[PDB]
Amino acid sequence: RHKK
Amino acid sequence: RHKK
Amino acid sequence: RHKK
Amino acid sequence: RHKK
Amino acid sequence: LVPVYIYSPEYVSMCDSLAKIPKRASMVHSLIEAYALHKQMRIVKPKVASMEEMATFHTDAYLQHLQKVSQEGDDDHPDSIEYGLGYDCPATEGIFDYAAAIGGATITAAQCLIDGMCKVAINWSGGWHAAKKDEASGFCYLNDAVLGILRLRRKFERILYVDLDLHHGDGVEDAFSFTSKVMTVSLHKFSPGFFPGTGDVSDVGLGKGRYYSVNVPIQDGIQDEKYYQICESVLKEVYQAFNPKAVVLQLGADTIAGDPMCSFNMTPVGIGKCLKYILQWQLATLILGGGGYNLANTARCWTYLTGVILGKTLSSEIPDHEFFTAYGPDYVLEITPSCRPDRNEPHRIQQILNYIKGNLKHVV
Amino acid sequence: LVPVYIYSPEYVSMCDSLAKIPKRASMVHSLIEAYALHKQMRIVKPKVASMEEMATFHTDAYLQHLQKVSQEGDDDHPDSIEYGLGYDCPATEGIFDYAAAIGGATITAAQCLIDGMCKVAINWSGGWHAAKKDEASGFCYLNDAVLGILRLRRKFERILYVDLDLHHGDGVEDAFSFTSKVMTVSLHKFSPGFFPGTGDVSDVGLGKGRYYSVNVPIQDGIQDEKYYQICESVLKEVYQAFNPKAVVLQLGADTIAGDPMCSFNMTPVGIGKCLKYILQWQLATLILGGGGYNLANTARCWTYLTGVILGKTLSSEIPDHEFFTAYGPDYVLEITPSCRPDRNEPHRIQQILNYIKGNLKHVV
Amino acid sequence: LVPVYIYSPEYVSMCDSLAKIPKRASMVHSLIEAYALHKQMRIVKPKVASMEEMATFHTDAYLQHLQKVSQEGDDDHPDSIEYGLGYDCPATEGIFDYAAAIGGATITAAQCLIDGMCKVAINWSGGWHAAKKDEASGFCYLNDAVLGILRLRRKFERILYVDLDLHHGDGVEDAFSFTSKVMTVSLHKFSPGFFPGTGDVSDVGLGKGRYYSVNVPIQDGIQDEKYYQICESVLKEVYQAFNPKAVVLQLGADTIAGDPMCSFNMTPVGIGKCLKYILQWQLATLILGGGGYNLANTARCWTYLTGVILGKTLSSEIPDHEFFTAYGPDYVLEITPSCRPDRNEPHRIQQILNYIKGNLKHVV
Amino acid sequence: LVPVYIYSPEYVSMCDSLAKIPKRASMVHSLIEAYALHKQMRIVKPKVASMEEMATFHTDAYLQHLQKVSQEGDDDHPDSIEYGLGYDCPATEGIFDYAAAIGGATITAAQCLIDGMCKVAINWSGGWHAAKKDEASGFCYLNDAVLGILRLRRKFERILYVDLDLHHGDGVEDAFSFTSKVMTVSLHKFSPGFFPGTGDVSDVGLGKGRYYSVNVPIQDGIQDEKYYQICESVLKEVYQAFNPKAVVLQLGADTIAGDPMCSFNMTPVGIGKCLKYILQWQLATLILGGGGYNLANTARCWTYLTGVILGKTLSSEIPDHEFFTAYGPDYVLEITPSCRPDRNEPHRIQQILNYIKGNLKHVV
Ligand SMILES: *Nc1ccc2c(C)cc(=O)oc2c1
Ligand SMILES: *Nc1ccc2c(C)cc(=O)oc2c1
Ligand SMILES: *Nc1ccc2c(C)cc(=O)oc2c1
Ligand SMILES: *Nc1ccc2c(C)cc(=O)oc2c1
Ligand SMILES: [K+]
Ligand SMILES: [K+]
Ligand SMILES: [K+]
Ligand SMILES: [K+]
Ligand SMILES: [K+]
Ligand SMILES: [K+]
Ligand SMILES: [K+]
Ligand SMILES: [K+]
Ligand SMILES: [Zn+2]
Ligand SMILES: [Zn+2]
Ligand SMILES: [Zn+2]
Ligand SMILES: [Zn+2]
Ligand SMILES: [Zn+2]
Ligand SMILES: [Zn+2]
Repeated sequence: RHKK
Repeated sequence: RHKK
Repeated sequence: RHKK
Repeated sequence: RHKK
Repeated sequence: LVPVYIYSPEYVSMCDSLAKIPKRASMVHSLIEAYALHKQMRIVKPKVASMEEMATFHTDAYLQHLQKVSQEGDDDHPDSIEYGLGYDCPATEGIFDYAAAIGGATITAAQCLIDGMCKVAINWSGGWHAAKKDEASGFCYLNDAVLGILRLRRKFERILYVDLDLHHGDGVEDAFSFTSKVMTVSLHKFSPGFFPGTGDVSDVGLGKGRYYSVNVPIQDGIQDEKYYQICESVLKEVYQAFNPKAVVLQLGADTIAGDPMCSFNMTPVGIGKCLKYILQWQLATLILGGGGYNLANTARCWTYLTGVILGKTLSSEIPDHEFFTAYGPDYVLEITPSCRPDRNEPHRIQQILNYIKGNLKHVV
Repeated sequence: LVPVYIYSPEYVSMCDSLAKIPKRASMVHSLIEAYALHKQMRIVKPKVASMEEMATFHTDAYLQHLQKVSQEGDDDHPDSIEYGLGYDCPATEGIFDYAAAIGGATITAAQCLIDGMCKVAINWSGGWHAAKKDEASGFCYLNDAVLGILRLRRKFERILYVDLDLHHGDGVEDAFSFTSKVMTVSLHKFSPGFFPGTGDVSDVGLGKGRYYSVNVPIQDGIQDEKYYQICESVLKEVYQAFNPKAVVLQLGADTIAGDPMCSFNMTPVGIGKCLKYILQWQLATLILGGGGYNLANTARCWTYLTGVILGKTLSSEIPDHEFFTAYGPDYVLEITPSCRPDRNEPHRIQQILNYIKGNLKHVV
Repeated sequence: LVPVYIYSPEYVSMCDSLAKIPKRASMVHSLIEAYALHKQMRIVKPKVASMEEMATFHTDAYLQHLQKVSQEGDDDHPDSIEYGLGYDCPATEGIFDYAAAIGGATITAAQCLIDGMCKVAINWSGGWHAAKKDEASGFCYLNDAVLGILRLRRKFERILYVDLDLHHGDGVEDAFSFTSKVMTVSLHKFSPGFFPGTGDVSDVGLGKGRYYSVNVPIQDGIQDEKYYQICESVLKEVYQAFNPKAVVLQLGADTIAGDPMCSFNMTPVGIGKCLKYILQWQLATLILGGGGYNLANTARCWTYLTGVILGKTLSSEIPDHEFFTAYGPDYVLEITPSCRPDRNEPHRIQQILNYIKGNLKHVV
Repeated sequence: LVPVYIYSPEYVSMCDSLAKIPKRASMVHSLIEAYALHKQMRIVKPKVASMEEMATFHTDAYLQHLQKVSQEGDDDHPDSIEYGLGYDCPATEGIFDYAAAIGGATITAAQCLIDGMCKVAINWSGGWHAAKKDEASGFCYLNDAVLGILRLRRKFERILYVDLDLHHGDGVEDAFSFTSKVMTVSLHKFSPGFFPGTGDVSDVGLGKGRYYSVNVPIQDGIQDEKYYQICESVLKEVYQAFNPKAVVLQLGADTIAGDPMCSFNMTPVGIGKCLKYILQWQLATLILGGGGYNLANTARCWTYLTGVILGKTLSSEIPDHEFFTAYGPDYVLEITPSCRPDRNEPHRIQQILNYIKGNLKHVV
């Protein structure tokens, strides 16, 4: 999952 | 027979 | 949502 | 000045 | 003048117990009540059908068996398979009582029509059109539709049975295939592999009943407009040639978009127009339910249709009630067609309507 | 190098209890045994999954709820709706135990593959691909497929999950949408209104898992030849780009002609060719069942496929056994396609195969 | 007739406490007040959301957890990771109270629209579009936008949600992906590796909600003119097809040049034209803030936009105020685009606008 | 000959407290320890820098201020803005102590190199290259890199500072822009709007330091191969012309794919090759960390690089440890590049490499  |  |  |  | 509504807390409770449609009866009544439509109808408690009444169509052997396995829900009886019990029709305990309750309910409805107590009698929990005299079939254990028709025969000369369920009303057509006193008209999906497999436009009845059975085979994806055109065209011809004195109408909601069977693409409004066309005949009309496997949508549809029967226009917002959370996320009464193709080629529909119009010329 | 067959009289007995497919487990095993195929496999009794094992994917909240309503079959719990229980997934009593039994069964199968006890492990009662971590869905209460894949991850670097069920394997694809270590490939019917509504060719996974999810949307009426072409074309590309070390194959028989869902028009032979293509990879393979609503046909299909796994050719005549009467009208093993249209336009299939081939170029 | 401005010293004080944007709420209000714009609006103190109101979207499990770790700021809880707490969403103490305050603030705004108290309600501290029902995400702990939309649903049939934040409004789109009563339109940066990773033009919603989700993927360097063209083109089509009765507009200023995320190259003026186009619809409009990591610029932008809402033209010189020292060393309101490339190829934008126009033809 | 690893439970604990990178220090050390690499290095507890040591670069005014606001975390002091404190560098309480701890740690590392205790000293928690003598900047409160270089100057004539962080190492370049005894080489993203905004290929130092500053401006999307080519080409020329006696290497992992800044598209392997090229010089080398906003990836990268320093090849599987779940769902050490464009046009890179080669001809 991508981090913001 | 057929299944419904 | 759809029913199966 | 910039924001990192 | 006022419509009869067959209802009873005990009745609904029994119907909620049917294997393939748990709680559906309650949801239907609940939404109807939530719209306060029951206040505009004459509520009549249904009577349970007697062994004699059921035996007017069903054989004693089958009835005896049903009642036997119904005792404790024997789903391992060696003779059940010959009697149609099994996957589609499991021998759930008490099933005989439920079947007798539904049969009685439709019989009560017909009796009300006969007694002139009303012009329209409703039994949303009825419509099990697939049952044969000696065999359970397609979720149907007893053919209440047939029992109702037989009852109406005591007073009316010609009965018109119209089946708008997604499936062919084979049980009913069967029961009266040799009769010219009862005409069966069925609109349904007809495609190799699709239950029950019968009901081609060429099936018109046997012997003295030849031409007194009408079948309209339809393909997937049909919508309101084209469907009503077909229905009106066929009903106009049938009415003119058969001149019925009473009508039994089955309205299985498994044709409505959103149904897990995902075949037809109808909305309650389309079915409503068909209903209106039949009601404008001003004949004794026995309204039945049937299929409908999207519970909330089935309740939405029959509630809307009840409104049509009552000449009322219902609020778009689903009123709060016991099953409110079931109508999420939109919580509205209207149903939207799915974005898929209508596989019905116009020339074929034309072809079918004509073959039927031809068959009906022989009805005098 | 002899196939492991997950079986247990108690296990089959529990699977026979699932709402939507009563007795199916017994019929499947029964027909397999009637062909004496179990004698050519290593029978392994399945272990029940522990709360910890199930918790490797499913949340405690959901698991606790399932176990709670499973106690006495509370189908009126106010929180069930949020957990997916309802029409498709009723809270039948003991359901938690059955779900745990199926999950354990698939886990046992994976463990056998890991221990080098075999190259092919079979659990025909598994394949409940629609369950989410915190929600029951599509007749699935626990996602055994996911549990099995997780177990295989202990020894294999890359797992290829292939779902040939009629429905999109959304639960499994979901579980691993962010993973690049597990690739999911699903062939299924994709049409507005058809469950679950996901699985378009454009769905390729998320984040680091982008392009590690493959979906092949197909229309009604597809038959053996065209289907295998699609499957082979996609699997050839996937194998080459992903180079799996183990494979989990779901083979829901609801794609077979005769199924009441009447969508695809396949025969066990077509699915068999797909199976053969995957088996020729010589990888550890976990075979699972799934959908299949024509019980006799489902048994016919998996029995035939078991024979394919064993490299045997079965007798066309259905041997006498407990359910022989269910194999009418011809009492043979072969299944014949229904006489209806293949709605799949060649240019669209081509279009889809290319988008996929393009997506796969990004897998390295 | 006059715009409602959700404000409260205690509210701003709580917002100033959010980890990723310290003091931003004060700077925004301070600059707005320094321009005396609050005197031209109806100031309404926000109410804190109740556990019941928040529970209309968020699960109790998640809410309970948030409230628990919020007690003393437990950032070591073993279950936090499953609930999305962590790097992007640290469990700072009191966070539950802030989230409830923001949620309540947007709910209060919607209620004002419902009560006809105004046509435009503002909550610059809201717009946390990434939160899921059971998971914190992208600096968002509670999805106030969703809560607001749900509240507006009490009075309006169709709600149009427009997200102009730099990031895809995935939380909101998610909440309503199966709904056709709420349409979500999001313009955002879409590029592998860029949070959240979703929102491709092919994402259009699921089930009954298919085609009721619109996504416009955009590349780095876009400026005012091209951006407005895209926004207007899409909003024109959406309005015509969906005919909204109310609008919730998220205006994250992280698209403005000077933002440390350095992706888009917009100025408050460009966003203003989009705002004007939505306001000319004359519908109940709920204005929300969102991202914006160049604090002074975010205050500059929302202050300017507040002026647009009020139809006033603000003085170019930044008036002296509490955070006057933060706008050094120039002290003007206007923002200048950075001297970098617009990576958006015209043919791709065209391609996207058309795919969308096609998707919208299905909305009826 | 064995590498020195600057570590201390108290030190790591303090670093974990930095606003922009909570817990990162622990994750880094934890993963290094989980791979048992610390057992192959000489662990040295760092000493805290004295006010005097810090004052060798930072002004007393700034130091006094830092220490003052650090007391109780006064983030409202009127003079903080002039000293760079604010959004990027909040005045979190105890910050002075953390800064002093980091500065001391890098100084301790340099002292170890001076004492011949090793050839390579590591301080993964250092690398705060943006701090100015009298101003905090870019998450940097004290420039430990500069302090380390100054310390090394006590024994080495020429120090080569190489900054591979995503951002321009402006603070360090600044400190020595007038010196010819310290050469600074920085590879970083250079694009209008991107912090800090300096570091164009034309920036080469001032006065006597002219040509002793090297800057390599790079665009988004660069990957391992092209990046190493650039780095090697530049380092080859620099080494030859400057002939350093010691090297300080900053390895900010914010260049690694997966970083929320989503600019460069590097993997730890590419940075590893650069590291290897510098290590083959056999000079005293002080290794520092820096940026890295994808915590798990930063730990992955520096752990891998530590292995490169130790000449070991690490297991692909992330060993179980305190932060194991943070490496899901693949749980591997390798990092995959994102599927996005390399915006670096070959002719421009060529152009830049030459301009630099030309500048270096003046270094004698
Ligand atoms: N997603 C995201 C990106 C960048 C961040 C920085 C620079 C600091 C922080 O505290 O959190 C961030 C989160
Ligand atoms: N005829 C028929 C078709 C489908 C069925 C499902 C999915 C479940 C069930 O219990 O019975 C069915 C019967
Ligand atoms: N999704 C689905 C479709 C059809 C069904 C039938 C005919 C019966 C049932 O019990 O559940 C069903 C579920
Ligand atoms: N320079 C910079 C960029 C981004 C940031 C985020 C997303 C959060 C934060 O706290 O500080 C940041 C600083
Ligand atoms: K029909
Ligand atoms: K007849
Ligand atoms: K499938
Ligand atoms: K995947
Ligand atoms: K957006
Ligand atoms: K929607
Ligand atoms: K750098
Ligand atoms: K220099
Ligand atoms: Zn039906
Ligand atoms: Zn459409
Ligand atoms: Zn299926
Ligand atoms: Zn944003
Ligand atoms: Zn950096
Ligand atoms: Zn790629």
